Amino acid sequence: MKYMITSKGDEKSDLLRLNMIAGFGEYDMEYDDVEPEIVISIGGDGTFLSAFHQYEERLDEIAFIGIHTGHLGFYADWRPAEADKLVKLLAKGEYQKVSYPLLKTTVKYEATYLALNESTVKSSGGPFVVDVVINDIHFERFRGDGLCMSTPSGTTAYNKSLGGALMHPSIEAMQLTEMASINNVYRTIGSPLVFPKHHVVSLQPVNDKDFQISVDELSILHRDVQEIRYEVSAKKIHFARFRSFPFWRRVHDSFIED
Amino acid sequence: MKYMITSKGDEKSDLLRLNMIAGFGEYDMEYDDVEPEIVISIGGDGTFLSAFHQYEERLDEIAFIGIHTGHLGFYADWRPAEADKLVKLLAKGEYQKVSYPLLKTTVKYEATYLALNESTVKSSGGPFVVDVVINDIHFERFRGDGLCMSTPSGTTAYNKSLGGALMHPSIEAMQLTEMASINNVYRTIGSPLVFPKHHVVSLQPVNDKDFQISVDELSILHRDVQEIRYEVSAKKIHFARFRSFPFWRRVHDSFIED
Amino acid sequence: MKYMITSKGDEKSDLLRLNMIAGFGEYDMEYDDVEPEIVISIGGDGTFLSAFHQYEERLDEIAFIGIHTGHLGFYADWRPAEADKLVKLLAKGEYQKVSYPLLKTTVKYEATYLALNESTVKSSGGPFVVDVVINDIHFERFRGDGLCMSTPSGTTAYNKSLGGALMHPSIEAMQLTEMASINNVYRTIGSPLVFPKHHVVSLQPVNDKDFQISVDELSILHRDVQEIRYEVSAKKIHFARFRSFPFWRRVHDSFIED
Amino acid sequence: MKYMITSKGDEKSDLLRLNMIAGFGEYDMEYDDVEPEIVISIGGDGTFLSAFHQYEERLDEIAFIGIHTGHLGFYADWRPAEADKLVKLLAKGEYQKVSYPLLKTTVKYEATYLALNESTVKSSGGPFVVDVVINDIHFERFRGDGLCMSTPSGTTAYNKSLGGALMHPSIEAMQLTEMASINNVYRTIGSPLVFPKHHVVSLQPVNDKDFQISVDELSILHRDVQEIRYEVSAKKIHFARFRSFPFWRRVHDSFIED
Ligand SMILES: NC[C@H]1O[C@@H](n2c(Br)nc3c(N)ncnc32)[C@H](O)[C@@H]1O
Ligand SMILES: NC[C@H]1O[C@@H](n2c(Br)nc3c(N)ncnc32)[C@H](O)[C@@H]1O
Ligand SMILES: NC[C@H]1O[C@@H](n2c(Br)nc3c(N)ncnc32)[C@H](O)[C@@H]1O
Ligand SMILES: NC[C@H]1O[C@@H](n2c(Br)nc3c(N)ncnc32)[C@H](O)[C@@H]1O
Ligand SMILES: NC[C@H]1O[C@@H](n2c(Br)nc3c(N)ncnc32)[C@H](O)[C@@H]1O
Ligand SMILES: NC[C@H]1O[C@@H](n2c(Br)nc3c(N)ncnc32)[C@H](O)[C@@H]1O
Ligand SMILES: NC[C@H]1O[C@@H](n2c(Br)nc3c(N)ncnc32)[C@H](O)[C@@H]1O
Ligand SMILES: NC[C@H]1O[C@@H](n2c(Br)nc3c(N)ncnc32)[C@H](O)[C@@H]1O
Repeated sequence: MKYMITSKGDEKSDLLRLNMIAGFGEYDMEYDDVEPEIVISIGGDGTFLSAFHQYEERLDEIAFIGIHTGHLGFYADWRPAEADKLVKLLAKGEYQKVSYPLLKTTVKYEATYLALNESTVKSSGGPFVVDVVINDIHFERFRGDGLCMSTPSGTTAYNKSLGGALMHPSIEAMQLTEMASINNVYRTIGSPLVFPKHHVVSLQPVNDKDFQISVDELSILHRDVQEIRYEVSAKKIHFARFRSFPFWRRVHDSFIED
Repeated sequence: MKYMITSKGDEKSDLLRLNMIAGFGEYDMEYDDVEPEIVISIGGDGTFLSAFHQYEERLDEIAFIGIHTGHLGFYADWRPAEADKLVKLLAKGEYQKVSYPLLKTTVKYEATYLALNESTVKSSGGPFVVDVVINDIHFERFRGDGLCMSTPSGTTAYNKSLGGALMHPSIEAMQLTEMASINNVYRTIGSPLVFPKHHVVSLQPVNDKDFQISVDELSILHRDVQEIRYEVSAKKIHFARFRSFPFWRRVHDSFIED
Repeated sequence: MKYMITSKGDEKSDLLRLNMIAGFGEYDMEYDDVEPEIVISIGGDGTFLSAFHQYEERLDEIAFIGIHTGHLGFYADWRPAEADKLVKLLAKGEYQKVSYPLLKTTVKYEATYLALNESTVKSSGGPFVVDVVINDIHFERFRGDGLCMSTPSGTTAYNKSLGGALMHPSIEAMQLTEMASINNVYRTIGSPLVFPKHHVVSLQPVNDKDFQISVDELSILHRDVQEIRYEVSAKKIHFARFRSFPFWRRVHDSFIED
Repeated sequence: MKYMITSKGDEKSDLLRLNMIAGFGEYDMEYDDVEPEIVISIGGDGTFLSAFHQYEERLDEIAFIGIHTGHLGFYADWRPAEADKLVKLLAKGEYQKVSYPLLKTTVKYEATYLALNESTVKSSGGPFVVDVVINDIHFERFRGDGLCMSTPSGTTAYNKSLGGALMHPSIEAMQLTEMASINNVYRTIGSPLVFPKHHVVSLQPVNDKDFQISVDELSILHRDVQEIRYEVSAKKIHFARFRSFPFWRRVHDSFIED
């Protein structure tokens, strides 16, 4: 199986990388960063994010592995010490796969993006106001700092800081949270909302048509936007699992105590 | 088809009830409150709740209808004005059915209950402290006023007042929220948590073994409790649908504007 | 100066107590638990609370000292290791005093109480509903689990768990927070409210006239209540200060890191 | 007494303005927008804000009046219908004055600003990280979207949307709230904080030294910032009062029902 490895860039990560590669040379494993079947990232959740988006157009042909050379991550959940064993197990190709849901974002003026964590919307400076439309029915007029639509695995990220709920990744859904909404004229739901597959959430400008849109780490000022559409993606990300590391165990280690 | 009708008890509801019954006598429809196939409640969401628990041991053999003689409800979503048309449409038995997930609560000292909205736990006076265990792994030690586990349709109820998220009822899940947790010694997740089918959440006493437990409207002081177990029920509640009244439309009418 | 000492009841605290007493016998200091001028409590914030209420009718004639034989407290902010030095410094009577504001609670059917932390209101089971009246003007009708009125120093307690703000004790004020308020029929402010001296907040029953009222640690089911009145007390609690332990330093050590 | 009048710019406000001026010509009242003693703004709270900052260097020599030609404001609390009576009462100079506290913001690289509502800090894009220092003691390291320091009267504004408490303007204080703080590495207080006069809160860069700073409506990207200092201003804003419109009455009308 073809494979490739990305590194955070620091000494510890490049060294760990050149080692796994070496240990990989001891097996039938060709290195290939154009058409890999295995993508290993070494660093943190951020390093994993970039690895995802580098190959987001081949998701169905790749199994991702994430190693953390620092504190435990939610995607980088394997310690460096377990590196040599990752190499061997990946060699047999016996491993099982696990898939997490993704979020499709559409922008019309038409652009499409895939989010592993979330996509957010804010104003280009000045007041942020958008009509919120769910499955073609007007739901509310939002006034505040912005909004956030998150994947299940992305709930432990930005979503969490916004009062969103943590959702188990086996649930195919997306969750919308509010940023500093004004409530008085305007009236928002306040609560976070969790949508199932096929539900389409759409945002529409009331005055300003320029928004700062983000998809995971990349953030662009889109001009003359007419509509932003959110829906659970048909596509999924595929991880290779070699042992049991329960999502809630990962939540606990991360937020309660490790 | 056998049927029965419950009423909030006020004049408007008893009159509406005796009318539907009359209009039902114009069809092949036997009234039966022991083995009904159709259960109509007239009043509010509360009147619907009681109707549910009166027949909770026959859920798979009943289709529920809820009429609101006051403000729109989430289960009582049909206006009195549409009564006569309900009667006719129910007569043909052509109607489609829609199912919402329920919550199974287990209490060991062993008692089992079904919740349409939620189940909560509080102390019998004095400090409330419980160990929270998810799928057999200890997740956190909770200290505060109590906890709340909610069904999808129950998210617009108590859950909502506790910062929980609103979840679409087509998602088979349960959501746990915190009540006034202390954070300093103790450390809780803070965020609400959304669990999929088959996940088992368990609460265990640390000192006091007496808790005030609630399942929907009924609330009992259970003594010498050893464990409380929450999991998505295998059983579902079945509604008869005669037209499109989207859950989010029901959320909007209820909280934003009607 | 006459003095007395209370102890949490455990070995460590009784031993520390009998020591300070001994060291006190080395000075002109008569032990007196009826008319003391110095009240030392040994244990935690709870032990301090009880010491306060034991002598709440002599506040202006007493200076309180709080020692923590466990984790740092907000009132028990002196370590056992500093005991012997407390004894000496208290002997000279040179020490300066520091006063924190208190909360006056009034109950009419007429009873008055003093709170060092807060006073809360909940229903005697069944739904809790009260009209909230500020300075004689109706402000809102509250529906939920209950309400909480807190002193400045009490803000780091229950108040904090309810989303209240932490207020510096030199500010003469009281803060009201909500418990799980329903928002839809009913409409509450949501935000916590901070009132200055002389503002009178009053709660009035809408149906049920029985409430579970708490003042700090003591909690009584009051029957046939007609009104509950909150206002900043004219009376203050007096601490003896021997060195600088800034409130915010105490907040930091307690919640961020010690 | 010299006076001047500002208008939102719409027809209704300019007409109301030219009228009051006319009615003012019927008295001994010279119009002067350079050295006025009375400043009347006509529009909304925003129109009042601009009027404040236009003359912020003469606060002690001016009494402000705010008229709302739309929905009730917190500073624009007089209806157009009461215009002619404002004119007469202001003519006698008998009116009483009322003062609200302000917030002093200091920026070092040194710039000083006055806020009627609040001052906020955010990153110039990229992650926002600042050390929070209270009265020279390090309190916490903040990681998130930003922070907000609010005056008492400003609590009903941005502060409110951030979970801050509403504070009565007679209390000389400032309140700090968090924007989407991450909690896991980093650890923040979470709670809002209310500081008394003389307390100095300081923010300091950890990496990036560029921040988007706002003072009320104006928002500037400051570069190479070394410190931002917040403290209750010595200066106060002075309103002319002609009758009783209680702050809490203004809170109620605005958020509960008018
Ligand atoms: N593991 C904690 C660190 O990883 C970043 N992070 C990313 Br990128 N995605 C997530 C994520 N999905 N959950 C938690 N943290 C995440 C998060 O911003 C923090 O810096
Ligand atoms: N920049 C990489 C990641 O940072 C996460 N994030 C952002 Br952006 N802002 C916040 C934030 N304020 N709190 C927690 N996580 C955040 C967000 O999940 C994104 O994928
Ligand atoms: N329709 C609003 C009214 O119905 C009660 N209620 C019940 Br009972 N269940 C729900 C529910 N699931 N969602 C919203 N409100 C509910 C809720 O407590 C309120 O009194
Ligand atoms: N008593 C009937 C219903 O009341 C709902 N409920 C309760 Br109990 N307390 C609250 C509450 N505090 N806020 C909102 N809903 C609530 C809860 O959903 C329950 O099913
Ligand atoms: N010091 C933390 C411990 O002391 C209790 N406590 C009391 Br009693 N009063 C306060 C208080 N005012 N602030 C913080 N904790 C308090 C609080 O409930 C916790 O058990
Ligand atoms: N029982 C002694 C003290 O406990 C505090 N308290 C209570 Br009661 N409930 C909570 C709570 N749920 N969270 C934090 N503090 C609390 C409250 O401040 C009281 O003075
Ligand atoms: N009266 C409500 C309107 O006035 C704006 N506003 C301003 Br500007 N300052 C305040 C303020 N201090 N309180 C409430 N709203 C305010 C607030 O942003 C909203 O647009
Ligand atoms: N722009 C004029 C006023 O708007 C207020 N404000 C801002 Br900026 N953002 C928000 C916001 N997100 N919610 C409520 N008020 C806000 C803030 O109080 C400021 O003085």
